[PDB]
Amino acid sequence: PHELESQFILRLPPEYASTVRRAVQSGHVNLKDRLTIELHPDGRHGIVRVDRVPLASKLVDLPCVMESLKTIDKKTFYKTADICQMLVSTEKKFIWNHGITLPLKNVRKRRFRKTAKKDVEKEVKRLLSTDAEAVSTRWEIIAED
Amino acid sequence: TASVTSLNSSATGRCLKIYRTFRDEEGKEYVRCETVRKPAVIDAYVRIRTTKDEEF
Repeated sequence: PHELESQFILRLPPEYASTVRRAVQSGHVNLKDRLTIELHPDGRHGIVRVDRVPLASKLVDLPCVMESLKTIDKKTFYKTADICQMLVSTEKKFIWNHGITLPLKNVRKRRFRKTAKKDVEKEVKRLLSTDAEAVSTRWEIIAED
Repeated sequence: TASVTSLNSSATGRCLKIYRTFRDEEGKEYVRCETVRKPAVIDAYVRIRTTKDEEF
């Protein structure tokens, strides 16, 4: 079978980004030893090791949706993957408010309609399970107390 | 955060409290009263309960 490739964006500190960029544009397999990525079983935490120097990483959710588009003639572009995650290196914390491009900054707060937005279902399921487990259930919409 | 209108705990300004009777190991009959301070989720839960009553 075929499994859709999973592309994400890696953001590095600027000096380490310059060293990684120079090693990528060089093209040797020396970069392979220099750059490693360890993703922790949290799923939202990691180390990126540049030249064997550990950096602390967080996999965050991006507010917009990006799409990688490949081409052979630079006139027709074929969509290859959807990017929604970024492993910035240096829950609410795992959500990124800004977008990658310069015009998209504070997009989630300002350029996003709140009608579309709004975990709730999981809490409802837990409440239903507790009610099923219980013998007698008493409910009242309340006031200030 | 960009200034936005802050909604009250629902139109009624009413929270949801649920009592639950259970039997512990050996012999016991403890009752746990739990209050939902979340306005939306609480409204959805009340709607689900009324819907379930009609499912009879």
